[PDB]
Amino acid sequence: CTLKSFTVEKGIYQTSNFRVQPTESIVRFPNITNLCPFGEVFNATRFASVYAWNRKRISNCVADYSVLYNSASFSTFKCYGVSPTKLNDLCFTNVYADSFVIRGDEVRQIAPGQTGKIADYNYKLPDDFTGCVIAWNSNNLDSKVGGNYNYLYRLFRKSNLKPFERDISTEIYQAGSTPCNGVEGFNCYFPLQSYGFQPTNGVGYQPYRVVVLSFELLHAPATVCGPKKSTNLVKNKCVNFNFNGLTGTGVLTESNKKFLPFQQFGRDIADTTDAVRDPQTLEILDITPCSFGGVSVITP
Amino acid sequence: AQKFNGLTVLPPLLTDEMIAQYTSALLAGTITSGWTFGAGAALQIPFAM
Amino acid sequence: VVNQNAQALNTLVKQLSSNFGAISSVLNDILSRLDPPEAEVQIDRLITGR
Amino acid sequence: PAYTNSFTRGVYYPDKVFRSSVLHSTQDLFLPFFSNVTWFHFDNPVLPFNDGVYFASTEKSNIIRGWIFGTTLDSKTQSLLIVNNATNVVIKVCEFQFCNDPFLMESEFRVYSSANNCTFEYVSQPFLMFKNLREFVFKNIDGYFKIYSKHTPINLVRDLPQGFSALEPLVDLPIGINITRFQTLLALHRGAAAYYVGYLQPRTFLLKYNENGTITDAVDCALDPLSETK
Ligand SMILES: *[C@@H]1O[C@H](CO)[C@@H](O)[C@H](O)[C@H]1NC(C)=O
Ligand SMILES: *[C@@H]1O[C@H](CO)[C@@H](O)[C@H](O)[C@H]1NC(C)=O
Ligand SMILES: *[C@@H]1O[C@H](CO)[C@@H](O)[C@H](O)[C@H]1NC(C)=O
Ligand SMILES: *[C@@H]1O[C@H](CO)[C@@H](O)[C@H](O)[C@H]1NC(C)=O
Ligand SMILES: *[C@@H]1O[C@H](CO)[C@@H](O)[C@H](O)[C@H]1NC(C)=O
Ligand SMILES: *[C@@H]1O[C@H](CO)[C@@H](O)[C@H](O)[C@H]1NC(C)=O
Ligand SMILES: *[C@@H]1O[C@H](CO)[C@@H](O)[C@H](O)[C@H]1NC(C)=O
Repeated sequence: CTLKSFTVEKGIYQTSNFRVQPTESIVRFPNITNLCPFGEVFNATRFASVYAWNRKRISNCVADYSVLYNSASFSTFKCYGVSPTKLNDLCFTNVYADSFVIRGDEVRQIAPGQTGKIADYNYKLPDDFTGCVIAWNSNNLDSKVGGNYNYLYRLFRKSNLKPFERDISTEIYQAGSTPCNGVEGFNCYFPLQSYGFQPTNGVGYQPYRVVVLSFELLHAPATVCGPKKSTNLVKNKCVNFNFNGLTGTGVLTESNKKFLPFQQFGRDIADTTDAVRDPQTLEILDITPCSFGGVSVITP
Repeated sequence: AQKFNGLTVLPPLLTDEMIAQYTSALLAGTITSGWTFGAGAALQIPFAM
Repeated sequence: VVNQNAQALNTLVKQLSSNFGAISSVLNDILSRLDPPEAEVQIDRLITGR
Repeated sequence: PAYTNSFTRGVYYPDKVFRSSVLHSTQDLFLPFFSNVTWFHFDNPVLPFNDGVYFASTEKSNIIRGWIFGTTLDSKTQSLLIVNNATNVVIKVCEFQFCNDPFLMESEFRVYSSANNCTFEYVSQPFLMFKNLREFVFKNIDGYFKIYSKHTPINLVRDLPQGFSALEPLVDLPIGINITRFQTLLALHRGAAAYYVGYLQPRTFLLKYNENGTITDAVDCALDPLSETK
């Protein structure tokens, strides 16, 4: 087949390669059971303005994102740095939660590297943002027949805003050289402005509820991820392994190298993962590539 | 180099033992027969002449 | 000669850690974080550089 | 005044990943080799933070027992406090107002003035029990506030000894606050003690790992053209 002939002369020829196949699959996760509170992140009622955006740091739990997949109440659901269906088994160090209220038409400028008034002036999303954003209509609650004016945003300021900032000061804007000093003259303007939400307003003018979730993957040990079940370990054979999202194929073996208590895994040569600390027994396991080689056939 | 993924090395066909044997045979021939063994059958002759 | 073969081989090995404009240099992360119909456009740019 | 030479000190593990028997090049904030360090004693004026600080304290200097970091004293913004006592360490971040010159036959704490809007109140393990020298490194990136240290005995008091040392990531917190100045804390009974300050500046370094995986030697890639060749 390789030499494209029905007759072959005497000699030695290289045909193909082989690899030892894994026999089992093992998954390891830390034994943690408490559910961390997504309840008062989406079902909560007390939320803040555009420039007063709420900050919640959530950790030390396990999470099930299946509520996010199947809840039809969520109007738009667009993830970027990861595929939405894959969050069920990836494992993350920490999760950042932001909540704030935006008029419906300004949803498109809440995007990685997007330009706009809210983007450049209130809340800008970084270019390499590896998280996801959710939003849904809320005209039924955040609107009154007489008009609700409690929500404000800032739109006059000199320079662009860095990705993770918050400002609440409302100093008078010096649009001109006149030092009006707290009085809104013709050359000055008050930095804030309020959205006039009424139920008679158009759908684009209707208020919307937006929550932003961001993830980061560092070398630090992970703390929050899905309910994927763990299993017993197998040693001295070719086997597929999963360690807090780190996946591959190899042979697990005891190690004599000593890890520092703050270290987790090794990259000794050419950034290759050779050792992984066991989350349960704290013992360091060596990774060895599964056996492989070429095939040569000798014929007369 | 050391063991890692992707690539392998192949041993040479002739070992060091065989190369050393070849050199020893060449040295013995050139000290016991001069240039005669290169052209054909070796002819014994003392080193002085 | 020995050194100039060894350095070339070592530089060939080290090139596997390059990013080539992708989001990650590890292919397992690429196919474990992303949905393939938008992950092939990340795999190909590693393939070309390698 | 009283500027002193640094003598190739103040390096740390940057990536928290085990490596052994290899030479690696990294780019991160570091204290430049052979730079000025400022010497203090009887006094403790305020100093700016300036994108990272290196700190040290001589042996038998039991007077120094804590630090304090902030931007303003008037309790307008968030500020951090670290205080060591006989049983634990007081690590609280809250909008305090502080005494300008507090102190820690014995006498005790006199430090705080007010408190409001606290966020973090964990009590943690104390970091301390020809005596032992002290070294510390502080920086703030991405709202994170790594702390590095290693404790070691030396034989000379009023100088920085030679040799090499590398510090480990002992503790870390996501405070997210905007630090621009700081101050040290001293104890008193009802007394001068040396400490040093150095500032970091991003430069590319080359690190050497021994067979056990620790740091054994290092060179700076921008000090000397010979070091550039290295
Ligand atoms: C996981 O279980 C083992 C034994 O069942 C226990 O020793 C260990 O403490 C548990 N992990 C944690 C984080 O508590
Ligand atoms: C909010 O509360 C309702 C009422 O119990 C419940 O059905 C729903 O699952 C909760 N969560 C969300 C995200 O709506
Ligand atoms: C330290 O600074 C002083 C002036 O502030 C300067 O004269 C001195 O040379 C500096 N030290 C070194 C080692 O250059
Ligand atoms: C030491 O400080 C801790 C706070 O970190 C406090 O709980 C403890 O009571 C203090 N002990 C003394 C003796 O001051
Ligand atoms: C923070 O404390 C100040 C007084 O120290 C108080 O006026 C202010 O209301 C507090 N912040 C909040 C959000 O309550
Ligand atoms: C921190 O505070 C200083 C003044 O104390 C201010 O100039 C600066 O803009 C603030 N923010 C940062 C990120 O430094
Ligand atoms: C590691 O450090 C120990 C001292 O703690 C030393 O005796 C030993 O030689 C070093 N190397 C190895 C391979 O153990």
